[PDB]
Amino acid sequence: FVIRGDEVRQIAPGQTGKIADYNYKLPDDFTGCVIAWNSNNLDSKVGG
Amino acid sequence: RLDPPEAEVQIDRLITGRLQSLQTYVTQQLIRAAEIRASANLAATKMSE
Repeated sequence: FVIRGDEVRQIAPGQTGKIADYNYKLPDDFTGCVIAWNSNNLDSKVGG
Repeated sequence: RLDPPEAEVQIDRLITGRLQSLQTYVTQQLIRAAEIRASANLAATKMSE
């Protein structure tokens, strides 16, 4: 999925956040890795 | 007063305290039980003799 860079920290397990609050939340004891990168070039259209 | 992911930590600390107290109480208890039981055997022998 694609999210604003600011809410990247929201996805952290056990951490709240608008996305965490009601969009999608990891379990507090999630095991694995969080991989993300800037997609500004690929996913930022001049028209929005 | 606290959201889940940090509330268990406070809960966890309380568990240690209360559990430790039970061990102290229980551990203290049976020691007296041995003493009184030892005293009881003395009393029983005195009754018999």
